[PDB]
Amino acid sequence: SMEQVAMELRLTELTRLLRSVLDQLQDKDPARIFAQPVSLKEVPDYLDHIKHPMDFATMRKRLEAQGYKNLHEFEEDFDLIIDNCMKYNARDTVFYRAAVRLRDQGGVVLRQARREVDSIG
Ligand code: NA
Repeated sequence: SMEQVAMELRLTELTRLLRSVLDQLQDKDPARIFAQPVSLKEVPDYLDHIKHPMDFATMRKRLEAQGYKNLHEFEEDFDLIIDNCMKYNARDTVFYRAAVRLRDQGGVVLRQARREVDSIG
């Protein structure tokens, strides 16, 4: 049907917008702290602490399968990246501090993405 096609075109254009958001977020992480999964071969106790690991490469895989149906879903995964880091690592560490700074800088990016998603429909 044409109605199904229109919903597909909408999902594709959301995917386009979320790609640009993901690139912008990732630019706020030049050290690439959040680029790849934590390896269970080097924080071997990681999964006893953190139930839902998340990272930018994992988000990019989901995005390329048009796997985010709305901005809220994408935001949830970004918040997992930040929140997991703030739990596992102490307040005095480079990792925790990098998560704080990414959250603050990412706030700006996400704020405008919400207005664009709402405005375009
Ligand atoms: Na902690």
